Amino acid sequence: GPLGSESLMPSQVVKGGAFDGTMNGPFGHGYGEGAGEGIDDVEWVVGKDKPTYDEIFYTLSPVNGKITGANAKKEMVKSKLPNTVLGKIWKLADVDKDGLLDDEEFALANHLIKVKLEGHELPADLPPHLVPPSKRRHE
Ligand SMILES: [Ca+2]
Repeated sequence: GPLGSESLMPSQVVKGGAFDGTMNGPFGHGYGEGAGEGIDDVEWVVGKDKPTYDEIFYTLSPVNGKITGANAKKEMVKSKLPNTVLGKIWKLADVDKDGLLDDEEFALANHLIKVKLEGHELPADLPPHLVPPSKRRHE
């Protein structure tokens, strides 16, 4: 034991003038966690970058308020991808899978394009905080 040999504590701490009487046996720990409930805040990150995708939208020349998927495919093709990433970008951006993309569907299309550009591919998941207004629905 501690007689005939000095029993040193694993961490040698010096409590100068502090006679410590830690009552052992109770165990617990809880900090003030910031609880975020469903406050009425519905704003997908595209509402603030749509102007970019929408300007390119009219820049590629849309028809009847949406781009023919042809030009949308051009856009995501020049985004420098194989048909693998490209195909799943299309099917992850176009919720209806029309063969076209409206101003918001380009918004998503190009948004996921810059998401893959972040250095990570798309996970084939479509979150309710990234679904264009027309498709605000979890089914
Ligand atoms: Ca669509």
